Amino acid sequence: EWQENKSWNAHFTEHKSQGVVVLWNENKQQGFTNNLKRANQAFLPASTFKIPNSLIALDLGVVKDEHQVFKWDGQTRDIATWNRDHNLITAMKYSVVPVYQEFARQIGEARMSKMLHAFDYGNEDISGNVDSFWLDGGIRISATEQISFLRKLYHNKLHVSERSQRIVKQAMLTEANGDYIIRAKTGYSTRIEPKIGWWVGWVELDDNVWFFAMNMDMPTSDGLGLRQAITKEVLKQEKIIP
Ligand SMILES: [Cl-]
Repeated sequence: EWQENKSWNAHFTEHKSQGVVVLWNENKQQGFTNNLKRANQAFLPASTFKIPNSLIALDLGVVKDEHQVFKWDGQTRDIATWNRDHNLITAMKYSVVPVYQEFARQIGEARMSKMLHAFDYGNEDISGNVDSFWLDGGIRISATEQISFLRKLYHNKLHVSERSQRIVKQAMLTEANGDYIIRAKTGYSTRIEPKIGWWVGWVELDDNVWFFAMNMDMPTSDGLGLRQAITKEVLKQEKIIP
């Protein structure tokens, strides 16, 4: 069952933007969103694709573990935190595109396509360049499709080893305190209109888990902090977090 709550539109409207938040209560098996249509509109996954990419790289042995170091290639890029060595944890934290481009090239078209079908991930279409299709290729995923994928991950039900899923969920760790844990991944899609920001993941509570997936219009990078801030207002409004 699903329920539309357009009162959340205020959180986007008060920040002069537009988007969708989708929540899923795992205990009650109920979904909630401000916009049923946009919740099912498919966009480029951009850096949210680092979740499945990590899973596949780990399960194929492209990545040995979360400690394996991927040395900087010496090419100075505009993101200072990309110009350094990374492991899976930091590559996810700083959303280091060049590291994941190399994963995909070593994964290869054939195995990447097969794995995304096995994950039932979005439209399962890797059309484009193998090292950038999630940035400007044909792959698409909706907010509700992110939920389904993330729920499988939470329950270790994806068609990779338990270890690979446990490692990726560790790398997704974003925030933890006495009240909740957030494991999540941001996304920023600019190469194809409309330009959007993503935030997908879940909130772990003592006795429940709330999966979430949001995207929002992102004409400039100035409003990137709104991906998390808007999501948290909805969570606070719904008394999921203090
Ligand atoms: Cl952990």
